[PDB]
Amino acid sequence: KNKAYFKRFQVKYRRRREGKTDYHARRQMVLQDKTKFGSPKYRLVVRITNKDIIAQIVQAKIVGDEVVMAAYAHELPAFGIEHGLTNYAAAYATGLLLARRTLAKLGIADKFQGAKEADGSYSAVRFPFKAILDVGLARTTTGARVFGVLKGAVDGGMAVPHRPNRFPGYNKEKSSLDAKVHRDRIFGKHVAEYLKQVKEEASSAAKVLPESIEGMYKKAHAAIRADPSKSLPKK
Amino acid sequence: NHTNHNQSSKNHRNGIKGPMPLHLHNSKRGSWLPALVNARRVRKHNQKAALKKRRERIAAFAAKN
Amino acid sequence: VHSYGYKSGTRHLFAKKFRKHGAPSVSTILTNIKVGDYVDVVADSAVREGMPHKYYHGRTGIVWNVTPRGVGVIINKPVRTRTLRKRICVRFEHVRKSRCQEAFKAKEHQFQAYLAAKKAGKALPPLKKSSRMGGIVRPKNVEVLARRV
Amino acid sequence: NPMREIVVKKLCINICVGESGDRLTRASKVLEQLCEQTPVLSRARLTVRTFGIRRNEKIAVHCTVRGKKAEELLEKGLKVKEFELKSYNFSDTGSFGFGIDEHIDLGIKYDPSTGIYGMDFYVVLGRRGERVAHRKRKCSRVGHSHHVTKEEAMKWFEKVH
RNA sequence: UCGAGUACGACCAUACUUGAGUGAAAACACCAUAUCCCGUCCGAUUUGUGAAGUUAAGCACUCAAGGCUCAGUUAGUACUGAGGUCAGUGAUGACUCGGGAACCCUGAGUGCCGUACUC
RNA sequence: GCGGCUAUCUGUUACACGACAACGCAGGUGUCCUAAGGCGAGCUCAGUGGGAACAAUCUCACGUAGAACACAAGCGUAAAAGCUUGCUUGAUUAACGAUUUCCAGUACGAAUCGAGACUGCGAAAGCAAGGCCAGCGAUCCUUUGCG
RNA sequence: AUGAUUAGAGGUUGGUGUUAAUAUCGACCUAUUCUCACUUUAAAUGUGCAAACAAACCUGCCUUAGCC
Ligand SMILES: [Mg+2]
Ligand SMILES: [Mg+2]
Ligand SMILES: [Mg+2]
Ligand SMILES: [Mg+2]
Ligand SMILES: [Mg+2]
Ligand SMILES: [Mg+2]
Ligand SMILES: [Mg+2]
Ligand SMILES: [Mg+2]
Repeated sequence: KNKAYFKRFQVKYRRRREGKTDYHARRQMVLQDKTKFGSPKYRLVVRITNKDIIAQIVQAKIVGDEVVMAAYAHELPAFGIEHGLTNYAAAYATGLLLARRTLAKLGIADKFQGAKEADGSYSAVRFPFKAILDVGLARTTTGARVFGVLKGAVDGGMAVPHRPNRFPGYNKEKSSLDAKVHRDRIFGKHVAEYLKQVKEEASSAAKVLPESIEGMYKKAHAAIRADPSKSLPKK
Repeated sequence: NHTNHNQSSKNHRNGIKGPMPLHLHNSKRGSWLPALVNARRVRKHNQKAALKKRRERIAAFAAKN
Repeated sequence: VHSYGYKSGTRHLFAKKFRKHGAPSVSTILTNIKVGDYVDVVADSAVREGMPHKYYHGRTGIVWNVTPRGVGVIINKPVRTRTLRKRICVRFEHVRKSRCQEAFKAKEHQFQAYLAAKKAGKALPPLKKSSRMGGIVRPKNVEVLARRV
Repeated sequence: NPMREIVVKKLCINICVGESGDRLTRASKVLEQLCEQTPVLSRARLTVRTFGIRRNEKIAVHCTVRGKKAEELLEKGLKVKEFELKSYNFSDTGSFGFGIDEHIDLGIKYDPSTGIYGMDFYVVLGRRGERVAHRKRKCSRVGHSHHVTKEEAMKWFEKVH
């Protein structure tokens, strides 16, 4: 400063100077061929935070990005265990919980069968409702909750395109339908190896049954396809 | 010896003719194919319609005359 | 005539303006163009891939072609004794949707809606009043003028 | 008071030996157990070359240690040098370190096949809240106006020592 | 439960950055941990996984300065299109018919709104 | 007349569209790169302000480009277009379709928007038909490919 | 501001004329300064466009290319 510097200093884009949005990724996602004249491009902008996660389907409008059908992991606990919030499977949980209510908002009942309920190694997408995935600045290390919500959505009637090259089951050749199906539902041996023997040493995720934690989600999956509204009890 | 003198007054003798309007040489050609390949097929139908619309005319204009 | 390249004598022309540099807008990426509307071909730098020749910078003209990411614009060019409708091919970021008709877009929108209101409509709400006429004006401060030095 | 306290971030003991070859042939190996994390190299751009190093040549045998394992290895930079060096080493931000020309001065052993190198346990203290000044997502300022300073340094310099 | 809270944004400094103040619910936030995918030479960064905790940073709210924005000047000034069988000097100078600044300084204030949720 | 430059590139000339001349000024070119191409990610440069056995580098500040970008110059770019790494050949065939600049609206040269494959890099949207824009060549003949 | 161009008021970095005390001119440090090419959507003059019977409507076709 001081002086003639903040005279010719250009302030950077308001989100960028302090915030999230990446205006070289922002401008490449919302961008669309000028032929398709105002054809709707819905994103799948998902944001993982520390305590919770945030996923909503957005189309950019000149008035400002117009969010439609937001779906969080603070509304699935009104139908789930609420013991794991940032769980990889909790990502998958809101993945279809977001994927469902859009089709219930789009009146789309035909493709509303979605995909198979069981975890799939991989599915190839196009006819169905389509969107593109926005991680933001969350990185793309193989396996991520921005990607459980991806596959959580795609397996739930979304046509969010993806390859398996970056799935937790993916390895140097292909995507392990065993190494994924666990994490997508539960891999509770992360508690039956340390947190089960927590009392077996000295003083110290209580109330948790590692014998039902896997099924504690398979209850929620098939319920979402029945109860999309599934709003947390208000008032 | 470059001069440019007398040239602006030469261009304005016989006038700087205005451009042709858009309905002149509006050949949507060399443009983007997936548009003109559709603006083609819709011209074929609209011609089968233009020919058909004249077929009833004359035949309506015959019996109803 | 030593240099006459495709980008000659254009330091200040393609240079970005002061304290406004960098990436193009998200409006300019979210614009919507048809075959036929008017566009201001304002070649901005910082994209440097699809800029038109210098000449076609303050120029506006019909969009005869909208490819996926290139707008085709016809532009009148007074060559010597005739104008050519040039057919330039630029990308979208070098393009504004040209206002140049809001002058009567917004005029006949309310001008007819009140001519209709004046012809048939429902009622005729009184409009802008007269401008230039006489008047017995009452002053509010007298003055004179001689000099100031 | 809970998060107002200082704790050394990292003690990245830096060796700056000359050009590579049989000069750095045992440096990294006897430095693979002082911290248990593999030592690093340093591709030089300046490389004054009066010591020998040229452009892109292994000269400075870098390392990096942090966390509790560095806090304990700090009890060696606080073992030799009478556990206190000159207070003229406190950085503008509150960094300080020790170091000796004797590598075997520690529980190390100056084995015959290796030259007599050493280490420089240049550590840098700092309170909790530095993981906000550098974040790949959702960055901010350094969190200015509450940090370690050349006065708060000499506080924890001899508090935890 | 009401204003705002996150995350998405559109204008892009009135929004910037400074010294602080301020944070009542939530909610971000740092935070715990290598028990897994993970890639960290590093649990820094991120990326598995949750809540002992904490407003210490962060962040929004307050004042209150460069800078920025709006205006008052600056100033009908400089400059300028046009016109003299204008005046001298080949220096622009005034005039007439018009256009008409800027830097500065005295100011004003120091963001605004738009979709979903949540209370 | 020697001397020097005709094909070209940037600034300037050049006068706020464009155009605009001078053995007019200042500089560059007839190349160089399997990466100095492509893409994705990570990172942020010149400088500085202080700090550490050795003593540069690891330290963190503040840093609107004061660097880098194969080169001349000018534009341009800061979660990059620069730096590091990764994986790669889109530097390919292009049904070439149109256009721009030079223009006579003729080539050429270089560019721009496309299409069809086949592709690479990306989780993806998208990005790539070289390295932006100087770096190049008719008839005939020779020559190879093409069936 | 990229640069200046620079001396006038005096005080980190070199050599040096001095008796740890002193300057000395450069670099610097400052409030400046002087008058220029580089700066700013900063003129006048310019120039690109558009401006009434399909440019708006109230409607209805057809292939639907786009998008579910
Ligand atoms: Mg170049
Ligand atoms: Mg250069
Ligand atoms: Mg590129
Ligand atoms: Mg040419
Ligand atoms: Mg050609
Ligand atoms: Mg070339
Ligand atoms: Mg490219
Ligand atoms: Mg005219």
